[PDB]
Parts: sequence; C-alpha cells; structure tokens
Amino acid sequence: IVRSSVHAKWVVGKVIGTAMIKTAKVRATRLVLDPYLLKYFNKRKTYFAHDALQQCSVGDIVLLRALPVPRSKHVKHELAEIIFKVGRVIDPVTGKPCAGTAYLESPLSEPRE
Amino acid sequence: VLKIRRRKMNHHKYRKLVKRTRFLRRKVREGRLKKKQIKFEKDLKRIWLKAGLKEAPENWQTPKIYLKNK
Amino acid sequence: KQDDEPPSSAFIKEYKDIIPNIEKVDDVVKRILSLEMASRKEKLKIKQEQLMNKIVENPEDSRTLEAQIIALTVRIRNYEEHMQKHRKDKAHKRHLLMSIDRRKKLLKILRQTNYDVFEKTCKELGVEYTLPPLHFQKVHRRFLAKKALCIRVYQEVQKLKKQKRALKAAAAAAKK
RNA sequence: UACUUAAAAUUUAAGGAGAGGGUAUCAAGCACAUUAAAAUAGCUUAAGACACCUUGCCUAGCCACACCCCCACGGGACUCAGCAGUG
RNA sequence: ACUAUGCUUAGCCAUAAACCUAAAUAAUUAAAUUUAACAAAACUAUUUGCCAGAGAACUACUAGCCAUAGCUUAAAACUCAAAGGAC
Ligand SMILES: [K+]
Ligand SMILES: [Mg+2]
Ligand SMILES: [Mg+2]
Ligand SMILES: [Mg+2]
Ligand SMILES: [Mg+2]
Ligand SMILES: [Mg+2]
Ligand SMILES: [Mg+2]
Ligand SMILES: [Mg+2]
Ligand SMILES: [Mg+2]
Ligand SMILES: [Mg+2]
Ligand SMILES: [Mg+2]
Ligand SMILES: [Mg+2]
Repeated sequence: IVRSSVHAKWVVGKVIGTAMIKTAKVRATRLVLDPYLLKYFNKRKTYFAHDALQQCSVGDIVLLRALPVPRSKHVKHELAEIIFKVGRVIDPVTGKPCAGTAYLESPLSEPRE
Repeated sequence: VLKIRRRKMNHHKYRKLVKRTRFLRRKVREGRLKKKQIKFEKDLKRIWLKAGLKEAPENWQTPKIYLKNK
Repeated sequence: KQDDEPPSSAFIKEYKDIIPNIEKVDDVVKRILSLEMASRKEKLKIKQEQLMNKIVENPEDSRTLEAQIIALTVRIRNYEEHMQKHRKDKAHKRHLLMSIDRRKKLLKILRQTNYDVFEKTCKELGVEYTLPPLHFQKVHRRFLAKKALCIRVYQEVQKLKKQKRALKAAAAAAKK
C-alpha cells in the first residue's frame, strides 16, 4: 500500500470548477516568502481531483488525498473530504449549522433533527 | 510655457505633413489592410492543415474583417 | 410578466390592516384609499410585501440578504417597465444595470452563506444565477472568427476518427 | 565488495512543496481535457498561457557538445573545440 | 449680406485646461509638523492605478474600433548637460 511520490500527499483547496466528469478542479494556496520584502504572499496551484460521486460544488473547501497511481496526466488526487460546503457550513467547534459569523441553530438548543 | 507651444508647434507641423501626403497615406493603408487580411487567412489555413484536414471545414469561408464592410 | 399583480381594489400599505378593522366604510372612502387613487410607488410597496410573505420566513425583517434581494427585484422590474417607454433615458438605463449588478452581488453572498435560502429565493423570484467566469475573454472580429474555425476544425477531426473506428470495428467483426 | 544473497558507488526513468532571463506593441493558445458503457465539452491564460529574443550554471563542481545535416540508418561542403604548431 | 452649423427625429464619432491641475476610504490635530516655496494647514493607515532626465514624441510601427486627413495603445535611433518647478 505504498504512497504516492508527489510531495502533496494532503492538499486543501477551494473547488474552482466542476465541469469535467467525475473530476473537480481545485485551487490550493500556499504561503511563499518574498526574499526582497521578507513578506509572505499566496502562491496558488491547481489540482485535479477524482470526485467519484460528483458531490462537489464550486466554492466549497475540500481535502484531497494523493492517489497511489496517477489516474491520468493531471488527475493525481482524489476527494478525501469536504471540509466546508458552500453555503452549508457546519461549525466544527459546536456542530451547529451556521451562515457566516452566526448560528442558524443556537448551540444552547438540542434539536436532534 | 514653451512646452505647450512646442506641442502646438509640433502638432501643427504634423497636421500640415499629413495634409501634404494624405493621398499617399490612403494607398498605404489600403495595402496594409490587404496584407493584414492575407496574414489572417494564412493563419487560419495553418490551423486546419496542421490538424490534418486537407480542406477547410465544410461550409467555411474566412470572413473578410478588414474590408469596407461597415 | 409575473404571476401576481396587485388589484386596483387593494388598499395602500398604510391602511391595509386598518380598514378591515373599521366596521363600515363607504365605497368612496375605500376607492380613495385603494390602489386606483395612488401613485405607482404605492403599488410597488404592495408587490414587495406580497413577495416577502411568500419567500422570507420572517417578513418582519427587511435587512436580510433575502429581503434585500426581493427589494431589488421589484425595483429591477420597475426600471424595466420604465425603459420600455423611455427608450432613450440614460439615467434610468444606468439605474437598471446597476441594480441588476447589485442583485448579483447579493445573490453571491447569499449563496456563500445560506445555500438553502439562496435556492428558494432564486426559484421563487425566478432569477437565474450564473457564477462569475474564472477568466475574462476578449472579443473582437479576428478572435471570434479564428475561435469559430478552431472549434469547427476540431469537430471535423473527431468526426473522422469516429467514422474510422466504426469501419475498423466493422471489418474486424466480419473476420470473426 | 560481500553472500550465493546485501551494503555501496554510479546512473536511468517517471515526477513536483518551492525557487528560476528579457519583450505584453507576444493577448490569446487551438486539442493544448475528463470519463472509460467509450461518452462529456472540456484544458492553459493578465497570479502572464502561446509566440519570439538572449544566455552555459548549480561552481569541491555540474550540464551540453565532439567536422556539418537538433539525431546520424543515410547523406554531405569529410574531422586538432587532445598537446605542440600553422594559415 | 449670406451658407455649413447651432434646433428636431434617428444613428455614428468618443474628443477638452473632460480642472477643485486634489484617486478613493477611515482616521488624528498631537506628535515641540512653515519641514522647501507657492497653492488648499499637516499627517497616518489601507487598496488599486501610474511615474523613473530632457528633446526626438499627442511621432513611427503594432492591434482594436461604424472611426478612412480619425481615436485609443506607444517605442528606438539620434542629440544635449541639462530640461523643469516655486519664489
Ligand atoms: K550537435
Ligand atoms: Mg511597435
Ligand atoms: Mg574544427
Ligand atoms: Mg552530432
Ligand atoms: Mg590546439
Ligand atoms: Mg579528435
Ligand atoms: Mg442655416
Ligand atoms: Mg479648472
Ligand atoms: Mg490629441
Ligand atoms: Mg497618432
Ligand atoms: Mg498608428
Ligand atoms: Mg531613450
């Protein structure tokens, strides 16, 4: 069960496109140090990921797992997880639906619905 | 002061020069557009020939976009 | 047009809930306080209130993104009726295009925050939302003509491949 | 070189966290994508694609070249860019 | 004296010292700030656009445009040791 050669064994990014069949185009960003300014800026990379169930929508944050063998020239990752769904975020700390910096369902309540 | 006068005097000498050679410039332009059209057509022929087609796509006629169509 | 248009017999929003309580009111008084003797601005306050009830969970709140989107749909449809008669009004043509663009900006924020409300708002208000295109495309006669040939050339090449595959498979099938 | 199987030196192939010359009057490239019933219409690009121009760089050293045709079956204008030497 | 034109109805052209010669936005008035001078008291932060001596040059070439003596985009050769601003 050897792992991939690619450095990006785990990458987080935003789904910037989903027009290919069973594949989601994801934009990841990393921080790179400008040597002259000594300030960090964002370098963005595109990763094709295998979305077997076509469960991805543009704008949602996702976690990708490097495939052991590249599926194609560009598809070398799969959709491990959807960290945040676009417009359907669930607060990790409390577990309640949220809509921005607000709770759609109060954490005091226990709807269990 | 002398900088707008010089733009004015420089601009004055260009308008006079354009007037003296207005007819020549017209024939220069009509020929530059014709070369601009041939370059456009050839660039389109390169595309289909490289793709492997031996004739342009059926029902295709390169549009004349630089001629007096308007 | 739209499914709902306020009737001429409807009372203005100021007296919408007051006249029903009054025991008996004359026909003339009802006609003065109806939508027949009011400006177009009054008829639009009734259209908006009808839509807020039919879409927003809490029609009492008008500061929500869904409510603001409803306020701009009434204005947008109002500016469109204006511009159908005043074809050369450039200030209102600007008002229409700026409200359309404002609605798109609000629909984008709503989609990113409450997708469930976003879907209902678009379905009820009948507004189609298209996502912003990743890359801006330049447009001019030379580009559009080359881009049309390139699409046509590709299609022809692929059509030939499909024909070759069928003929190749057909020959193999006969041999078998 | 040890064991008849394991430690090295040295390479090769496929890759990618990041970094990597100039011109944007080079602004579009034109198949450059995915799926795997073979369909879908996608892929790169102002966060600089494509095109052109220039330059050995990564310096205990590395890379490329070895008369010319990128190569060298073949062909050609037929070999010192080894040391010394000559035009 | 009189015409194009100024007017109307439809298009087109896209130019001004299009200038408040002040990008927008939120601050502060003290930091012992006339921090050149003159305008319009000064100054911090944020984001974008733009500038890098003058002339050549609101030019040549390039691309786009209903524009065809047009507009936008915009160099180099070459020349000088200045050009320029406020008093
Ligand atoms: K060689
Ligand atoms: Mg040029
Ligand atoms: Mg030799
Ligand atoms: Mg050789
Ligand atoms: Mg020698
Ligand atoms: Mg030799
Ligand atoms: Mg007259
Ligand atoms: Mg002024
Ligand atoms: Mg001018
Ligand atoms: Mg010019
Ligand atoms: Mg020109
Ligand atoms: Mg110069």
